[PDB]
Amino acid sequence: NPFEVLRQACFENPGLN
Amino acid sequence: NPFEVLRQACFENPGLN
Amino acid sequence: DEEAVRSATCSFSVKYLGCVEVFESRGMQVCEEALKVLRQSRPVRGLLHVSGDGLRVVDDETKGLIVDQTIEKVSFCAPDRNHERGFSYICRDGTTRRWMCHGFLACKDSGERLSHAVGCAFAVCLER
Amino acid sequence: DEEAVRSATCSFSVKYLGCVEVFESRGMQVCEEALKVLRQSRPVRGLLHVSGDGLRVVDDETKGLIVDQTIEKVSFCAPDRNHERGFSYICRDGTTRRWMCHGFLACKDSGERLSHAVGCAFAVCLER
Repeated sequence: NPFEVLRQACFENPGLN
Repeated sequence: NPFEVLRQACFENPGLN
Repeated sequence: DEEAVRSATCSFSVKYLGCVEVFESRGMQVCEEALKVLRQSRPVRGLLHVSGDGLRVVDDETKGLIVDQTIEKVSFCAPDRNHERGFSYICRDGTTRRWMCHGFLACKDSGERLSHAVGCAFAVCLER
Repeated sequence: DEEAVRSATCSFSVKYLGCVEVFESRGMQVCEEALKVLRQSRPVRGLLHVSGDGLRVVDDETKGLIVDQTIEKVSFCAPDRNHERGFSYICRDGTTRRWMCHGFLACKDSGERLSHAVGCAFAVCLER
């Protein structure tokens, strides 16, 4: 299919208080 | 707080087969 | 537009962005992520015909039928919440056993108008 | 950047976009939807200081402290997956009992660099 497109750092704080 | 920003059609097909 | 879909006189000028595999059969975020992939990939200008018989896209320049989608295999459609003229639908491609999202930019209308017309096509096809 | 956060020499030139209430304490989509609201609202240029003592934003033009956020009340931080210089964090505002997302555009760095430094501040604060 020439119209088909083929498919090709955040932090939680453990000290939240 | 002058830096605060205040907060201000899709279809499923029942005949999917 | 409902009578136009029933009568097969409903068509929208569109840029067809192509399609990309997705892993859910419905959802606006699913469609918007697919549209992002499509946009990061030259859109083909054409006419999107909406009827109980299918969603057909005909290329303006070649007059060829480049999308011919039966309504029964379309699961979901939605306007793009982040771009007023964006529209997409998800369908089942039975030959490859995949869910595919097909993306559009409406040239002259809101994406909501296209979605409502395709929702009408869902209703008409089921009625029939 | 880890030693810089520990030593209180870690700062990034930013445009501060403001903050907006959110209803979840974590999540990249949550942050990105908040950033969209912030962007649809003039950003203030300043310096974001990242240390175990807090996230402090100082306005370039007035040299005033416009954000002074304790680390203990920051729940989550993330780069914007759709804009390379975008960054935000979610925090608990205890006085109004709300979750708030604070948004940034990094002037000279990736949003990932800012997020990693704030993640370091999480670790340092807990260590201490």
